Amino acid sequence: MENSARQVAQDTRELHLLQHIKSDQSYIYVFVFLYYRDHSVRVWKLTNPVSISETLDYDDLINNVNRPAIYYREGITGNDAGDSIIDKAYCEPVSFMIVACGDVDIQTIEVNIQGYDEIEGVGILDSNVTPPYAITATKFERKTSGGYIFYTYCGLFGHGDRGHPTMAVGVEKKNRNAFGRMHPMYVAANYKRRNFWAKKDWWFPTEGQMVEQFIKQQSIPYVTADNVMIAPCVREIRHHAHY
Amino acid sequence: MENSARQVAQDTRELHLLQHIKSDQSYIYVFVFLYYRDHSVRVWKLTNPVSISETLDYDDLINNVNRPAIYYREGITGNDAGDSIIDKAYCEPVSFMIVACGDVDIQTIEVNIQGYDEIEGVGILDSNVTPPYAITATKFERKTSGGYIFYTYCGLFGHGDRGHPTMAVGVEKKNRNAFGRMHPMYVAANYKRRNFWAKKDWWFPTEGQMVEQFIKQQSIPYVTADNVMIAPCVREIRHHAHY
Amino acid sequence: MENSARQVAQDTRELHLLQHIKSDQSYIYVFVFLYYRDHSVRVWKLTNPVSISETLDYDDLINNVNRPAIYYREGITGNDAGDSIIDKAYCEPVSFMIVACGDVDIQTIEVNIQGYDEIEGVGILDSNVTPPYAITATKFERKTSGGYIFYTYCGLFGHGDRGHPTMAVGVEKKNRNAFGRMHPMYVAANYKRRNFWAKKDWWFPTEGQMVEQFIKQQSIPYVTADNVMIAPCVREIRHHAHY
Ligand SMILES: Nc1nc2c(ncn2[C@@H]2O[C@H](COP(=O)(O)OP(=O)(O)OP(=O)(O)O)[C@@H](O)[C@H]2O)c(=O)[nH]1
Ligand SMILES: Nc1nc2c(ncn2[C@@H]2O[C@H](COP(=O)(O)OP(=O)(O)OP(=O)(O)O)[C@@H](O)[C@H]2O)c(=O)[nH]1
Ligand SMILES: Nc1nc2c(ncn2[C@@H]2O[C@H](COP(=O)(O)OP(=O)(O)OP(=O)(O)O)[C@@H](O)[C@H]2O)c(=O)[nH]1
Ligand SMILES: [Mg+2]
Ligand SMILES: [Mg+2]
Ligand SMILES: [Mg+2]
Repeated sequence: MENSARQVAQDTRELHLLQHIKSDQSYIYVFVFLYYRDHSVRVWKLTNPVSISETLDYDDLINNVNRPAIYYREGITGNDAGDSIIDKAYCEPVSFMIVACGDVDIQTIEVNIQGYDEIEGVGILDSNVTPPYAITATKFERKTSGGYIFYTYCGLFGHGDRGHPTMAVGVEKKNRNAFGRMHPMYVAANYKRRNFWAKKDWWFPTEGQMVEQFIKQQSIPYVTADNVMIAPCVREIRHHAHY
Repeated sequence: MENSARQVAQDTRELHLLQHIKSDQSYIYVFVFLYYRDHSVRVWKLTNPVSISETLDYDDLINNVNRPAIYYREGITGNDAGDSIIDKAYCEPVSFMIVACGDVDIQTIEVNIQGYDEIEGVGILDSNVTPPYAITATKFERKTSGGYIFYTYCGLFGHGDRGHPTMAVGVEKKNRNAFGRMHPMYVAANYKRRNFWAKKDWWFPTEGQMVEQFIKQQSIPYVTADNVMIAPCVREIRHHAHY
Repeated sequence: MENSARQVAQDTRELHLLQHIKSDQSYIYVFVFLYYRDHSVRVWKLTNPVSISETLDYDDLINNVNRPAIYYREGITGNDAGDSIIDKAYCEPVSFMIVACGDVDIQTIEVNIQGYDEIEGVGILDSNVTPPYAITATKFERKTSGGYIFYTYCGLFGHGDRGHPTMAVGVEKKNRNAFGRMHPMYVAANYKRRNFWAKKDWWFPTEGQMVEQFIKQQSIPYVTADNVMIAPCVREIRHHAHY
């Protein structure tokens, strides 16, 4: 029964699943999960065939389901410039998790969290494009699920400037060989796909409900707050030893 | 009178119009028309000097003139996860037409319509960047108006997953020769123009009113519901036979 | 005291500030200031490590703090197609200033202001990608503040088509040598940063308040309405004569 052609069709499907990761036919993904004090989750999907580059602005990072604005916004724009009796908005996120999956090269990831104005450092002419805390690759945890590999990074936004967050996120698809996905003979085909797809969001009342209704349904790699991995698992198939 | 310099000035204008298509000085365009049950039309202009790449998200595809939301949105996010007494929103589009015009290379077009979550296939790790139905080039109809050529593709969204649509659209400007518009000596000049222009929309109470007030006024190639071509026409001018 | 190591640490900081402009580690910026009849200012930050490309649509250019819409919008979409008793919205901007700063190559800037439909010229097939008024480089004023250089361009929107404005803005970082920032060995690293950062806006009740709470606080080069330069100043340091 193990060598039945029907089983080999199943083997084909599973070899396809693992090889599809490395193939040019798959997308890379970064999912940004935002956890609020009401226990709800806002989720952003960032995705591209070869290159993810996105800003999540303040309005993308606050809870837009359990929600004049300028009175508060002016106070997070300039020091002591507010006219609000509310010091910190309830709907600012408590914590985040970044899940990088598909064929990401984690060594190329950047997660650059700033305050409301997006300006690193003391003034715009002194801002660095890559502050040290944006070089997050080595702080991701490498998770495995069978032959699948994904990466997680989680943290707290806090009660300071980054409690009114903006975030720039970018990552490249891993290229294990030398022909660049932006080499002149390829560039125009990938440039045509620079916005496949624009950032997309959803909201869920709790993490447990999101796991059942979205994480499992879309087979998105994930780790819950209690540190349980929720991910599809494709066991490795190979006819010969691997180094 | 036919060889009067004034007539030759007119000839210059019309030769200019046809040659401007192929020139680097013109834009390419994809117009996405969305037709609603109330007979109104929402229109997106997608445009670039050399490379169009855009996502139209759900909120871009529903009727935003003849209009809590999460009760419904949750039900199109996950299976059986809704809390809405409304099964299908009235403002979801009935049908679409894609008009590709200017110097598009129709062979490079992709029109990838997904459901609300934008995720092709059974799970994110198995999604294909190019599902077969996105390779729409050969399904466009080639329309001519004098020396102008444009392409149309129309269809129905339906009452299933794509009745809650998202769409990725991309196309390149035709290059009849070998120097790429993203070749190293050109790339930075076109990259600077990657967002010339961001997607732009309008709305019109009926197709007939849109034809008079917008299609004709902007000289946009178009085909009405009764299959009438509305397009400028520049008759070909040449001093010698053409193969 | 002038050669104390503490003073040399200060010299290092100031040499760093000037050299950081030319370094790949800094961003380029275009700030778009929009001045309304109520004396308030809406401000857009456009920024990238190497290449700025942005559209500011109509809704980005009107005053969104001191604020059915289609009755008016239809009248700026098509000629005589409106159904509004209001001929011109109060919240359309009176004037603009463009500040280009950081290591911009001003020779690569374009500021292309159109009316509401974004369509240059008489029809879409005749639109030019670069109308003459978009080639604004030589109309910028070159301002200096010590070793810092920045560029300003200001003007009026008016009471015609451009009184309902849209704008495309793009500029490249100056490259004083031959290795392109989009050369094949660099392109993928900068493409990953194409949306670092998406356009970001703020609003301020008056120019004077914005100067104290934002221009000074972020050390953004600026010129007030009375023609006063507000900018950080780093005096030049060099051990030898300069041509
Ligand atoms: N968690 C919390 N902090 C509050 C509350 N009310 C006031 N605060 C204070 O506001 C402070 C904001 O400044 P920080 O000390 O930087 O707080 P933080 O970002 O959590 O701390 P760091 O880890 O040092 O960055 C917090 O430390 C709290 O002490 C509250 O209701 N909850
Ligand atoms: N057109 C229409 N369909 C309705 C209505 N109410 C319920 N439905 C049903 O809802 C169904 C949704 O599933 P499908 O069978 O996939 O409909 P569809 O997308 O138009 O059909 P396909 O062409 O096969 O994709 C439709 O087929 C209708 O039978 C209605 O008011 N109008
Ligand atoms: N400034 C101003 N103009 C008004 C007002 N009411 C009507 N208008 C007129 O509306 C006209 C709009 O057309 P234009 O002549 O092109 O005005 P403009 O854009 O300022 O002038 P140009 O510099 O020639 O482009 C203005 O010239 C005014 O004469 C008003 O309250 N204020
Ligand atoms: Mg903190
Ligand atoms: Mg259907
Ligand atoms: Mg005018």
